[PDB]
Amino acid sequence: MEIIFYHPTFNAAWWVNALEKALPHARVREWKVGDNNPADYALVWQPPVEMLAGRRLKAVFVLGAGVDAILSKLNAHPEMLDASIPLFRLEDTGMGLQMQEYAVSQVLHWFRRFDDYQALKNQALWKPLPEYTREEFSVGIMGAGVLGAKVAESLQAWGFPLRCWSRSRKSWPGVESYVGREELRAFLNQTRVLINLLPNTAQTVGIINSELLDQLPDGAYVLNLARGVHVQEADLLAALDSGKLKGAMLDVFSQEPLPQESPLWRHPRVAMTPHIAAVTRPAEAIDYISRTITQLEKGEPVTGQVDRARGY
Amino acid sequence: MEIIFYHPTFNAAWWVNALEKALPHARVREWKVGDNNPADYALVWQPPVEMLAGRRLKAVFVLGAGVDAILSKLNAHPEMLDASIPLFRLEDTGMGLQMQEYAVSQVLHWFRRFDDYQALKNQALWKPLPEYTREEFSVGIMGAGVLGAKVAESLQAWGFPLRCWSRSRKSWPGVESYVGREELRAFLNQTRVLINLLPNTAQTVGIINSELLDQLPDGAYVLNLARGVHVQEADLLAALDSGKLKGAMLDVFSQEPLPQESPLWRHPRVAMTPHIAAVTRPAEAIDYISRTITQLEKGEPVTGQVDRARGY
Ligand SMILES: NC(=O)C1=CN([C@@H]2O[C@H](COP(=O)(O)OP(=O)(O)OC[C@H]3O[C@@H](n4cnc5c(N)ncnc54)[C@H](OP(=O)(O)O)[C@@H]3O)[C@@H](O)[C@H]2O)C=CC1
Ligand SMILES: NC(=O)C1=CN([C@@H]2O[C@H](COP(=O)(O)OP(=O)(O)OC[C@H]3O[C@@H](n4cnc5c(N)ncnc54)[C@H](OP(=O)(O)O)[C@@H]3O)[C@@H](O)[C@H]2O)C=CC1
Ligand SMILES: C[N+](C)(CCO)CCCS(=O)(=O)O
Ligand SMILES: [Cl-]
Ligand SMILES: [Cl-]
Ligand SMILES: [Cl-]
Ligand SMILES: [Cl-]
Repeated sequence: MEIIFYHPTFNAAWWVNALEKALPHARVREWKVGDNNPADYALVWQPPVEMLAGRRLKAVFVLGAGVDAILSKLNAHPEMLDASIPLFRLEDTGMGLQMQEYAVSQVLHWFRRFDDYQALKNQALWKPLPEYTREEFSVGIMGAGVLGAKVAESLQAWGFPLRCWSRSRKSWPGVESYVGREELRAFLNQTRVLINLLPNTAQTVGIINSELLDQLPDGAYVLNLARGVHVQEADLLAALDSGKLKGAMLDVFSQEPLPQESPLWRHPRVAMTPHIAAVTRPAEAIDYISRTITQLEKGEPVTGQVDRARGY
Repeated sequence: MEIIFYHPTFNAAWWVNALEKALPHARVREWKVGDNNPADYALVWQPPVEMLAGRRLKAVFVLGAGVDAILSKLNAHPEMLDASIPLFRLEDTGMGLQMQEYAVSQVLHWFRRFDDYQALKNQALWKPLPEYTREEFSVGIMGAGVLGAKVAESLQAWGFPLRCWSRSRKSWPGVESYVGREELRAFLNQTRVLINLLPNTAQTVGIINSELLDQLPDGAYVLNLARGVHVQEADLLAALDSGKLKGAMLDVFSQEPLPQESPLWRHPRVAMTPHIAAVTRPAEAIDYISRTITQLEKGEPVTGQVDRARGY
């Protein structure tokens, strides 16, 4: 079997060896312009259109959790991937734990008011502050998927009330599930820390704007771990300077890297990480990919399929 | 039984009431200057020497985990607490959870390099940084006690290699136990994050000095949650500037409130909070104090006693 691989930042050599080692029957190769020789599978991330264009592939594996990049290309260039070719993505593969680290650290940080204590420090002002109660510090997670579930589970253990928002009702003990645009307002109602783990789709783009930010309590927080398009950077800045939002932390942005122009860099109550929240562990990825290929060759059940109708 | 109470900031009326209702046969009163009447028990926190000096009591209950306020004064004023008067403190009473909150948030903060990332945000600079591995990010807890154990519990759960330092051997899961000054250098050797939860005694005053810091590995971190006297502040700053230490977070200091002319305030790699890490939960304190008093009256054994021979 032939396998092509493309990724603009990963070490192709490592993945080439790793996959061949996992699939002894296979011939894996790094793809690059001019490579129009046959292939059965493709492992990708930010692939050029000429790569998949008109190719007969049994499956395409996206090397991350998000598939918006490739789905937006497939929409502006429908000749890239034929609708018969199943698409896969990485579910967890170590990103679960990394999201739990980030979320638990930062939800605790705001709850203990370390953000204020750093403010007060920079002025050189010793000033104790009243504790927040747990009942007033609810955690709302938009996107209750593979990653949202891992996060909500790490926070539940700490006694914070938890709620989640998704398109389908979830029945997790110790968590309250809000569903669809009808319940979005309710979900935002008593949510203190807004955590975003939504996939970027035509249906979620820009969902965090002035309209959404008004439905949150004053002194609320925003932890954006999904994609930059989800938030209106000018509307975020305005909700902080007004007092609707106590603080925020962002790992993704409108444009990456973020240009120095951006006022986010200069605002003091905005923490920023350069799109590094969760990355796949290559060995766990190799395990999932090789197993799914084994199972696809045998016509047996598989996981991680992208439903292109829903768009994620 | 007559009980006297004193606390500088808590609401005396509330405690008097709670205690009389936890102990129906007690006549409880707030102590104030001029009160020379007899008492059987005293509940105190940072009490003036005149309150206990000379008194015949069945017991003194210190309203916190640390007893140095009292003890530190005994050399010069043995009169304050006749050697025959048993002294008690507050073991956990909800402080365990608060320490865990603090420690998990910040250890995770430094591990995910959230400190570099804010420095980077402050230089309008987009720079992903290398990930630290769990194996190089050992956590060392000096003072393996009521609170230190709680913190070890919460951190070993994240898979950080853990170690503790105390005067007796501890047997905890996922924790390496180090004991006495003979094993201190070994304890410090590969400790990346040093968390201090020691009690203030003559043996520990000044423990975190230039020489202890040299025994740490390079790029280490200091989390001081115990007493301000435990750290030689000037040596801390030297270690931070020479690179030995990457960062520090402090809740306690030489003088509290800390003078505005102290350079800790401006060192960008020194987070600080105004002695707010953990406080007792009144109902839990009342529960303990009342039950202990009842047991003492029946000639029954009790817990929470300060070993005046060891000094904590
Ligand atoms: N470093 C970083 O910043 C990283 C970011 N990510 C981001 O995390 C996202 C989440 O990944 P993962 O948890 O694996 O994905 P999942 O697909 O398993 O979860 C997505 C969740 O979003 C919900 N959802 C999708 N659209 C809507 C909508 N229109 N309204 C309400 N809910 C919606 C889904 O609902 P339902 O359950 O009902 O179908 C689902 O619960 C990725 O798509 C990616 O953008 C991922 C990894 C790293
Ligand atoms: N808000 C704040 O910043 C607060 C700070 N604290 C501080 O936390 C401290 C600890 O509280 P808690 O855990 O209840 O106290 P414990 O007395 O239960 O723990 C102290 C630990 O230190 C060890 N120890 C004492 N002396 C030495 C020494 N010379 N060498 C090595 N180890 C030593 C003891 O060893 P061993 O087990 O062998 O006896 C014990 O494990 C308090 O004294 C207080 O100062 C407490 C509450 C709040
Ligand atoms: C000098 N006194 C009155 C100061 C009390 O702080 C000692 C009182 C003796 S007793 O009543 O406690 O047995
Ligand atoms: Cl790689
Ligand atoms: Cl992703
Ligand atoms: Cl009170
Ligand atoms: Cl204390």
